[PDB]
Amino acid sequence: TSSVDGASGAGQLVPEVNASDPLAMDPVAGSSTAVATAGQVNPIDPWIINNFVQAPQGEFTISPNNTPGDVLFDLSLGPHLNPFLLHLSQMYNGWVGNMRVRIMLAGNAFTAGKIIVSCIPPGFGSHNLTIAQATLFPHVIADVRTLDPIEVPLEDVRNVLFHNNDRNQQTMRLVCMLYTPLRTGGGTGDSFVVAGRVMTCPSPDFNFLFLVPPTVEQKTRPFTLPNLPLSSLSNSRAPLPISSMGISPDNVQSVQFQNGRCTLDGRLVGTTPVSLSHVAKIRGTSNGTVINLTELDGTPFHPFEGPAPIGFPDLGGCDWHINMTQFGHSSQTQYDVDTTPDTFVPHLGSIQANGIGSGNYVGVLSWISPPSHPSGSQVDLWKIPNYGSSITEATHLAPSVYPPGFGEVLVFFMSKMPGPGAYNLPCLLPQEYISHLASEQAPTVGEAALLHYVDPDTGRNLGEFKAYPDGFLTCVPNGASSGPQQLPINGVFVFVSWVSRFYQLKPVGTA
Amino acid sequence: DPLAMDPVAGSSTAVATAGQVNPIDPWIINNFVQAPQGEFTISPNNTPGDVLFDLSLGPHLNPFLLHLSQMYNGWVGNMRVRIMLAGNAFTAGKIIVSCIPPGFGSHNLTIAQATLFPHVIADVRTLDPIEVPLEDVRNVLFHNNDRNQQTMRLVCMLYTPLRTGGGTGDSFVVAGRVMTCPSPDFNFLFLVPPTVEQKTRPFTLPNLPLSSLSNSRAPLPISSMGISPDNVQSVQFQNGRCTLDGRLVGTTPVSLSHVAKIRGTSNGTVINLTELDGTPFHPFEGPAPIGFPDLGGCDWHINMTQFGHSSQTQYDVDTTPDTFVPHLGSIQANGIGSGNYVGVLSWISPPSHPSGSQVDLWKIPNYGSSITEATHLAPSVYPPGFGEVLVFFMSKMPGPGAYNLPCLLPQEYISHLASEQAPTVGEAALLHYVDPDTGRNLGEFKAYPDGFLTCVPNGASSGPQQLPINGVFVFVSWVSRFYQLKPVGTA
Amino acid sequence: DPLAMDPVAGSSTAVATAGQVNPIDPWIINNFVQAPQGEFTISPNNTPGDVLFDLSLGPHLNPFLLHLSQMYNGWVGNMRVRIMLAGNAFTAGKIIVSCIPPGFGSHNLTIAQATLFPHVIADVRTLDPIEVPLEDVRNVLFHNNDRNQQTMRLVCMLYTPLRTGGGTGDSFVVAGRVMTCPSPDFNFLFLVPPTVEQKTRPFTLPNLPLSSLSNSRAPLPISSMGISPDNVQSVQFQNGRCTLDGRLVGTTPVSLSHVAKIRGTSNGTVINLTELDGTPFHPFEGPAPIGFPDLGGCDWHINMTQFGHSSQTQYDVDTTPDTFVPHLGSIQANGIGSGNYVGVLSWISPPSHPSGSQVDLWKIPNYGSSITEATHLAPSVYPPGFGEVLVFFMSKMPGPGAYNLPCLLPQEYISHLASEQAPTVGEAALLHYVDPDTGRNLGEFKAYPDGFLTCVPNGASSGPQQLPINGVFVFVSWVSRFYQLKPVGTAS
Repeated sequence: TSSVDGASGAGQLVPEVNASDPLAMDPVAGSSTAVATAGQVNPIDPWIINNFVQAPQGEFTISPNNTPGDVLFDLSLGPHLNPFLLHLSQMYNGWVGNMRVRIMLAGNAFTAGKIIVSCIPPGFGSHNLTIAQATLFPHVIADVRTLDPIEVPLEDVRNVLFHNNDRNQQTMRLVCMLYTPLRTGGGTGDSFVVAGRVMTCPSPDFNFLFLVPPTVEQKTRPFTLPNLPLSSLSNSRAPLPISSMGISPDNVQSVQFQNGRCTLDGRLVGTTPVSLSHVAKIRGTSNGTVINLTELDGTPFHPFEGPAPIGFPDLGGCDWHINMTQFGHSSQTQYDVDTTPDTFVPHLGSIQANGIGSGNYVGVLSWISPPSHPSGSQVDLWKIPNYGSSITEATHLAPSVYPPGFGEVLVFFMSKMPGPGAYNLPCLLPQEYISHLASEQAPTVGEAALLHYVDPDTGRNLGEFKAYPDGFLTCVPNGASSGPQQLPINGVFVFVSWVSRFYQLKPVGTA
Repeated sequence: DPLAMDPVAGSSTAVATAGQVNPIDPWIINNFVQAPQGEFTISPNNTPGDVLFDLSLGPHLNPFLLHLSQMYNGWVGNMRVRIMLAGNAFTAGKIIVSCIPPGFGSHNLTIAQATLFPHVIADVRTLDPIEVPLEDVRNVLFHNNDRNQQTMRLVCMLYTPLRTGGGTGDSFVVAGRVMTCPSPDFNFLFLVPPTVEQKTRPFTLPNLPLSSLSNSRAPLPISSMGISPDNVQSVQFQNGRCTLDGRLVGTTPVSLSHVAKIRGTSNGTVINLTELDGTPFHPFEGPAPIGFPDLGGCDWHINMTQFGHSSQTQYDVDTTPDTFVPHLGSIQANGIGSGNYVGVLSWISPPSHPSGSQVDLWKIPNYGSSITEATHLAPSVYPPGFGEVLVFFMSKMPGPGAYNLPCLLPQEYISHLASEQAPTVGEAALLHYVDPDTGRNLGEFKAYPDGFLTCVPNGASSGPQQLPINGVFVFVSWVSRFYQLKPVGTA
Repeated sequence: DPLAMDPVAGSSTAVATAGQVNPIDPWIINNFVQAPQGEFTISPNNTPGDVLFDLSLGPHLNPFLLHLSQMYNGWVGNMRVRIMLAGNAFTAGKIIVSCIPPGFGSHNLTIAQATLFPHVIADVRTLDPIEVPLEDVRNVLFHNNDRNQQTMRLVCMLYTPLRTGGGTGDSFVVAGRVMTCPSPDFNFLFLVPPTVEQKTRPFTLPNLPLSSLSNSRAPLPISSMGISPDNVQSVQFQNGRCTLDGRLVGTTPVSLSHVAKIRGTSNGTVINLTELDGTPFHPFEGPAPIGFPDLGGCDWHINMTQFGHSSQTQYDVDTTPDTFVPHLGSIQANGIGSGNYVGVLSWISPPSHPSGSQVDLWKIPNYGSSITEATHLAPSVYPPGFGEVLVFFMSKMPGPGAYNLPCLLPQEYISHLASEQAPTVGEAALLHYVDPDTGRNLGEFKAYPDGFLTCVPNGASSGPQQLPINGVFVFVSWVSRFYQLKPVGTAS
């Protein structure tokens, strides 16, 4: 067999088979409407047809922190629901046919709660539904204690004869919300979560359509991460190696960094470059008192393309000062920069020169110090510098990030910084991750990415993290002083599944 | 929902081209016995993706078949695996068992990737045992007694985590047992004179207590077991080096009468070193003559005698200058007369030259820094795995202070491994530390094919030092990289 | 005429002992698509008996089958090969394609001995392709995804010398193409998780423009491409070397945060060097600590800073004298104080010791003359083809002069190759330099499995210096070592 439920040792404390009315819908045809006017009709391997296999959106959680109405999962019809079909869809141009979904939900006999799954046709639109409106569609209601998995079909309601791997299509969705709140009985410990699984298989009427060169179309590319250990990577706000992982203090809950910001589909945001040869570097013409900044190759910087030139340093709460060299000249100059005054305006393309002679210089940041002007303060590296407070231009800063989930905090990659104290510089992503994501622009299918921190030689799992489409990681700390600082740095992040925003993580560390 | 595999043929494909086909005792066939690693535990601290166990196909799974394999030179056929879990009606959780074909490779997997093999998903409240076939997916007509053979393997991982109700505690674990039997298409192939083919020699250890054995770097009794300090993570010794196959590395002899002994011709300024039997030593075989003392940051000074003269001369040795070149076979002669002397190590001291430093026996001495010859030193060892540490056998050395000499393997173990030349099967050998009277298990260790032991300490000060020294090491099984040792010590 | 071979059975042999048998799509079966080893050349520089191409049977001879083999771990079956040549009426010559069975061994064959196999003889003047079947002569029941095992080979040789008449211009190359399709009895074996086995990964390069990448010998942005001076025909760089399989050689790190950096403790006289994390450097694992700078013919002086201290010092290094022994982990400390420091290269000057020479950045620095320990330098490279020269990626270096620093590969290429460890199927990689917004091909280059690039320049004044730097390198084909490239640049 392939599936053994524990009904022989369950004890008749749970329901075993879901009793429900069938879906109020008609059956939809498959590939037979495509035989006439499509170019080819391509069959799939018969070993893929009848084996249910964990979907790339395969895991979900039900918690007592969920309120009724929260979306547990949300699938769209297509070849990206099956991993074998996702590999095969890179070779083809379009598809028809239905799918078969199985939902696995086998909680404890001391639990209570119910879910509802609805089918929504194309053409309805993007709306946020209640649990009352979810009953106005064809729907199933299930209990969280059921021993057998629930099977739902996903039908291909169509205005046309077939589909293409493009943006000109909208298909049928399966939305699963929480219908009644999850409650437990007995002497419960509140590490209790119902863990649910989703498996899929194609129907026998599914087919692929037209053979194409198998890497070219960008829609069918799957999301990957580079297979490199963390100690061999670098910071994305300064050219420094990664030494640790960590959390911000409790008063800091949001972050608005400008360097090192890339979405999961591969868009660079802010003043973010592609390589480390541009990180924390300035290039400019010194007039004697004012340095006019350009791009690092010499192109004129326009004030509408960003808050600063690409690669401009964004260390906020410090007195950072750089090392300037010169093409065609034999010297090395130190350049002291204070961020606070009225003469520091990088969005208008001009900064100070407090002892830099006239000429054309290129500088890189070397080390930092506590800021001398405001109060005799300390180094606060969670802050961002003051750019140009403009009136005629729209300053296009990157937005702030904050953790969305239950008890989640942001995870930072820390690097040791030279200067007169013990300074740690945080970043949201390594730079090699940014280069991999910008090169491989896979579309994000879902609200978050579940990742595992894994020791590569043994295979042991050290932690469990969530990645978000804006390009940042969150986790749940285990206690008051526990967290990801206790993990070794020779590990590799491994992509596991596409999850929702309200997915709950197991906490990392020892309390 | 059947498994996504086809039936594999058994011994019928060997009837044409093997010489004989040999049947097995019918009391062995449909009889389930426990696997050599048929024990695992699910706790509520385990996460999905944690490898629970791993098995590979072959006659090493059954002890009757492993005894019978040393009488033949080939085998074919399938096996049957049976898994048993001990749970309640008040638990929840799931496991998955996948079938992985030969030629795939060693790669870590997720549970999503685990569902892409032929597999069984099972609940922890299952009352009946779970039955899996183990089929001989192969490229040839039959197997021979080799270890280049790659067979079909089973991996079992955790699918959904363990949740219990009621009086929720952390000490509730689910225990799991693995049993195996051979299928009626299993067969042995050709009758061979037994215990002659070296490919079927089983790995064994001598059945003697640890207190009655000896150090392999000096002729001293073993006193304790211990671990190195945290500043010492890599070690490079030259005596007491032997693989599990039985090959000596470095300057290692087979007998204790050659250990920490020199023999040399003295003219008054240099002592020209030979072998102890009288044959001249040549620099191209090794870093020193076989049996030379390999104590490092130390002023080790020896006792010299000779054949035919009533004499005991004390000889002082200094390994710092360029006068000390044992790689070219000529060392200091700082006051010994002319002739031929044999010397044994007797007494060590703190070193004289750098600062009058402390005795540190974790180091290797300076041998001859040559350019023209080959510096064939035995390489370093370092602990493999996650959280494992090297284990040393420690003896007491005479001198002015409390000196503990560490050792990698005892000399009687080296002689047993050199006499019984058995091949190593896989990555490490699991060992138990047993009381010889009660048979009670005291610890759990790993032996690696380069000839050392690792363990996992329980506390910041716990480990194999808290164990008695009258125990015996006992071989259990061959394990893979997925196996985690239980921590040893009283913590 | 048919070939002198019997029909070979397919997966009928594999039914009993394989776990599954999987069919493939019938639209792939009789569809002749260009192979990934699908390009070759014939030139008057070739002699009769030269190997034009060499193929082994398996799923990697077809791009659809190469994509599909990432979901399986075995195969069995036959294939069909088709060969096209593009010649003139002026070109005289014959080629021969021979089928060689597994277990024969490596021998130097004559053309007469090449006709003693099952073979096809073709004329270069033909306008029609030629058809050859490649059978699965097996000793076993099926195969796994492992190219170490021997299958049947197709070997193409030049049978008669290529001769041209009339106005002989030596740049008339005959182009040749190879196309493949599986037979109807080809089958895959066992469904497996996709793209997990590293033995079936195809070789790619990152889709990034060249001006956005960085140098491999110093942390500097790439500004141009170039060729070496004519007196320099070989180079021996130590930073920025990676096998196309993804192996790092020399003192090459994975990321740019380690490039041209030192770390060590000074006693006032000697700086003892350690690794950049703090672990001790051992003299046997390399020539130097990983990331040590390797700029040969100059006086490079670096910027040093300190953890927990508020200063910045300039450290002047001369790589000439006896104190500069980085292989034993010691350098001089002629003007800096005691303590632990971390330094990075910032600025170079002409070398001071020999007579007042000039900067020569084609040199590598004198690592210490240690014969007791073995100095494990990376080997030298040279162009192996007909009139090829090495290609370098060049960056501007600050100092008293117009200094350009060359390297063999960009650093992001090294990171991509070290992550994606694709096996090298063949002897050289034919690449194209493509204008990304128009799609127009700009040049044609060769990449070798020890990690360097070659081109053929169009004259004494031409080369890849006339090409723009916002292009992308795209992998095109696996070619042999004697593929003749088209000259790049405009004519002199």
